[PDB]
Amino acid sequence: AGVSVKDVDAQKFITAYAAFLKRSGKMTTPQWIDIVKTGTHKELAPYDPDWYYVRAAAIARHIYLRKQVGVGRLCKVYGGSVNRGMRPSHHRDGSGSVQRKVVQSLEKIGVLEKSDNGGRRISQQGQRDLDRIAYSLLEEES
Amino acid sequence: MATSSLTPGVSLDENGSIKLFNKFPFEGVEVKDISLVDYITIGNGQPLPHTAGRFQTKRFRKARCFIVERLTNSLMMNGRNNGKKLLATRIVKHAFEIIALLTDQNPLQVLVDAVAACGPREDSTRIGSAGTVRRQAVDVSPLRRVNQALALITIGAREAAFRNVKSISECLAEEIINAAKGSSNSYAIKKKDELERVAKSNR
Amino acid sequence: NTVELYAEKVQNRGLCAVAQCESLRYKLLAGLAVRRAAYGVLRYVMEAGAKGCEVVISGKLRAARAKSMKFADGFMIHSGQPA
Amino acid sequence: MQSVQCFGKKGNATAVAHCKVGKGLIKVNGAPLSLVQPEILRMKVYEPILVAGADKFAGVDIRVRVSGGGHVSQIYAIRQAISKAIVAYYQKFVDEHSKAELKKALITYDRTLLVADPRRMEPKKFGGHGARARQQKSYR
Amino acid sequence: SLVVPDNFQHILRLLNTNVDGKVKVMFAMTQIKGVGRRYANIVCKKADIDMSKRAGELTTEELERIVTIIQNPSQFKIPSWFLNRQKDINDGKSFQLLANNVDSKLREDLERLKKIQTHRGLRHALDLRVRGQHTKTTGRR
Amino acid sequence: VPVKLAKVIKVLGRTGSRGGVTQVRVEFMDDTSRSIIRNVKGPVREDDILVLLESEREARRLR
Amino acid sequence: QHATVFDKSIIDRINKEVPAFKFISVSVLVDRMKINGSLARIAIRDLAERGVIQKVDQHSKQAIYTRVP
Amino acid sequence: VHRIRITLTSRNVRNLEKVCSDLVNRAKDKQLRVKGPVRLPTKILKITTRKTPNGEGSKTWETYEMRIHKRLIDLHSPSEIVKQITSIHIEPGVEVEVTIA
RNA sequence: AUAGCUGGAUCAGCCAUUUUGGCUGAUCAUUAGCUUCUUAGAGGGACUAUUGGCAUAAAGCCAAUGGAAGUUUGAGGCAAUAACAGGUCUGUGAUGCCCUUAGAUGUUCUGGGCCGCACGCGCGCUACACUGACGGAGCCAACGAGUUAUCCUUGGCCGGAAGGUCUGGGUAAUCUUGUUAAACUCCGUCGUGCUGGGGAUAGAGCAUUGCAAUUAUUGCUCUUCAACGAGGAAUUCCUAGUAAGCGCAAGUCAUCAGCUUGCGUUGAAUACGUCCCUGCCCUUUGUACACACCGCCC
Ligand SMILES: [Zn+2]
Repeated sequence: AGVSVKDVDAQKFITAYAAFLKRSGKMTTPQWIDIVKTGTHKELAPYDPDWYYVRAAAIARHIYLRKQVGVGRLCKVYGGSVNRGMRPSHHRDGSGSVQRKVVQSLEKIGVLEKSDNGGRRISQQGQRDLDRIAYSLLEEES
Repeated sequence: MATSSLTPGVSLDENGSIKLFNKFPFEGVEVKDISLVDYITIGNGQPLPHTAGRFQTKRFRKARCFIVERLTNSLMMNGRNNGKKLLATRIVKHAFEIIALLTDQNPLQVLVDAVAACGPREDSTRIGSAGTVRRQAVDVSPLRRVNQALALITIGAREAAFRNVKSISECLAEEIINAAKGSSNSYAIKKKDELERVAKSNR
Repeated sequence: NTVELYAEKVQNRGLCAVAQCESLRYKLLAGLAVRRAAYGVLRYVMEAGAKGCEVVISGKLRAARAKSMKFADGFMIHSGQPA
Repeated sequence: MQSVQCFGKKGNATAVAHCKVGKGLIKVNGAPLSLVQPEILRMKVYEPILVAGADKFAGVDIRVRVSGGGHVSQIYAIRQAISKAIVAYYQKFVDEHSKAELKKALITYDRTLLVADPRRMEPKKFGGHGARARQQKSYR
Repeated sequence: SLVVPDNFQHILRLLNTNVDGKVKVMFAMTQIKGVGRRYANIVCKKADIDMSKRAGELTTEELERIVTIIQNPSQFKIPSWFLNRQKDINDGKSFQLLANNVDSKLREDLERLKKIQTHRGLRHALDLRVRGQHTKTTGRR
Repeated sequence: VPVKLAKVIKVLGRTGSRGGVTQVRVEFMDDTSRSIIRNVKGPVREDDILVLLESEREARRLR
Repeated sequence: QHATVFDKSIIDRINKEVPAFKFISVSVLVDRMKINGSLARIAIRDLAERGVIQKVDQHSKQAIYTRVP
Repeated sequence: VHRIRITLTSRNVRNLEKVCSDLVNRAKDKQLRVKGPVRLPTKILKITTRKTPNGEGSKTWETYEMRIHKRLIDLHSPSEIVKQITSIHIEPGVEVEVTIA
């Protein structure tokens, strides 16, 4: 009727849907999901233990909203100010080693597909999954 | 009515021919002041104070400006916090909420009374020319009352919230509440009392 | 034979400052009086149709103490696009 | 076919409103007015709707295509587009009297709802890091 | 959120550090010189222990487990690249500096570089900056 | 009793060393007479109400 | 010194005197009690999950909570 | 059915407009349906340099700019017409490109 | 059709549906028609017009409607006569004079130094946190730049994104690029203690740039984590999209910004004055000064 992922919060979807992704058994979190900082501009380590799940299922929303993205583009997106000590800060790219694995896990799930003349796109399966969950959160109230 | 978009039934008019604050601090009523009805501008509502109007290209466009807007402007100080109006209005919105919870009055009339009472009345200005250090007592214009009061509250809140668990919004709310009913305990009122006393002594 | 040259004779010669500067330089190299040479060129350009001319000779004219002599005469613009 | 296009801007930003026949549909870039990025500035973009009234704002479909500037510029541009879409729609397909009825209120209370702000960034001069402020000198 | 009336032993000690009484796990054993912020989390996950609870409630069995993983991380499927020291001079293996061994090896290596008379060693002897840091206007008093 | 409300009727000019204060003439509300010359630091315009606690001073000028 | 762990005294003190003051937040909890502040955040959450306290403008940093009447 | 594209890159607006007028005149002399000359954005080369040849004096800078304007066209000229038009429309200060791709 | 808008062939799926579809869209020289958002040549558009005010009622200003503008509409470029013993002989195959030349101050090569510190002075960056710091998420611009031997780089492959291998685009409003940037926003954690604030200093090793990196190139995985617990006499810049904070591009480039030249986002406090300090312009006035008060003289 009037429902789309264009007006829905998808961050809260991941926390509830982590169980469903485990039921599907296609996330395949790598062994280094506890040591890596997900970017050099980061300082200590990720805090939330579901960081890989949240990043994956939110990059899916990012790819939905976008036309087509690549690994390097996603690294630039997931950056920030880097504390360079006494020198003034600047912008540094993210961690390609975790961006590529996150996208590849999404492709194995099925929400993503490789687009022609582009890095990656979002499948109809991912489009329908995102729309259905967006409808659930938009319609559950009252 | 209802359309395809949800449009939640919370942001209705709920005004009575006004615009109101962000659906809680309220506006309209009478407000009013004793001697700043010409220098304090409380007319139509301002749902959020983050307005980008031009109020400095002329001399008295600052006078024809909202008191809360000038409070945000005088709060966006301490240059490490310069140019953050979103942070300033978030602090002000928080300060309005705690004021409304702490005191029965809505957080507009109390602020008007606070700045009205906080503004200095007699000031010992320097004569000048150096060496003489004589100084003389003079009066204060209503525009100077607004800016002096707003500055006094902002520095008072900032200094008293610089290092303590109490947040800036709570400190500003407490300062405004104390400065409203002449408590002689707030930093702004204490400074204005000292300024009036020294002006009287130097007179 | 990919490049060829055509030698045009002249399109006026009393208003092009480079030609007059060369003539003044050659006269100074010959050894005529600086004022007389600066005059001669200024009369030449004025007859050629100049509205206002300025000749400035700077350096060691007669002694070690170098100086600059200016013989500006006429209408001169020190401004933007007009200048 | 009731279709009309409008434009609005706040300097470096711009916004296009594709007003069309319908009801509601005040979405911006595919998302409604309730989900602008700055949560603390949503009432500013909702201001043109409530200045006139939801009763007189019905009967239009406004789609915005903002681009450029910052977040404050984006919300200013979309509110400008949503404020001029209704005026042009009610000028082209409704009586000019009602258009003026909307306009008088929309000008009586507005933060330059249809007047572009002419303020611009001053160019920077050599000798300092800002347009007007120059670096300090030792003097000794 | 958890059971409040439990047994506690306040102050606890492990590996040359008098850890405070009631602090969270990471803030508790970060006092020991040699462990890291990412090192704290990875050993906490590898030792099969919680993170929200305070370190005081830790029992002897978990203390023994944390000692074993701290002393021998290599034997528990951890590549040597994590450790700061690898392929040492005398033995030829990798280990971690957590106890007084860090100061002992630092002094021994300092004596070794004094013996071999390197430029970095001479700078260390003169108490100057070993790397290319300007000493023209800094390093005062 | 000590609270006096005065209304400015005209402005005279800048006085003092730096011009930081201005000499003005004020008139009370309940009393039409008694035009009082005063010195005010900040900018002052018409239709303003001045709150005063000491009025029997009759300041002439600021040096 | 601010308390680090609840000792069966602070819990009953807050559960009894939480409606004493009109404004409830981390700062006022550290003021009235001797709470560190992390426990103040957890106490605000543990009192807001029930009907003991009422949310007003809780978001970002400041936790704005008030007495039921 | 051949297609052409003249770069028409030049540094002077007056000379570019004159040669463009000549080109469109030759175009409408044969009625090849053409395309309107698309004015590509004027690419500007801007540099800054210090006035003084040494380090003494107040820090003053000079900014120099050079403007380049570019156009384009589309034709359907055969071999005889294209060789005639190329021999005719040659003008100073303008670079012309020929392609048939 | 070196950019978008729409239909057209063109396929993916439901909440409703076989008039009940919206919406998201994939491809696109398979095709057509338009330049309103992009492009710039010509253009219209400000004269403080107008009623009201003041000034010997002529030369302007104040507030206001209309407008994009009224401070010269903002900001720059060019900028008079005369002068400096102002800087540059090390920008110049620009230069007079002097010096030097085979055992060379000419040229070339190696290494070192220019960075060397008991100290003093300036231009600057980072902080001295709760408005904080850190972690999961969403994402908002402008000025520019890039290869014929050899730059800007897209897509694919394993892992300590430091990086590497293969394949393709761009000599360019098409590729980079839609510079999806930072600051920013939601939630959570650390809870005021020189603390997970501040990362100076040092220990070990991992790649890239380069004859090659030692006196650590640069960045990187780790550990220690100090002075700073918000600065005296003094002094600097600044009047509106200005100050200030934040980031980006370019110059110098084999590599290296804490610098400069420009741009953009957020965005103010105070004045609408004065000669009080510090200088400048004009007139009168005094002078025993005239390289002229940093004078002259006793
Ligand atoms: Zn040179």
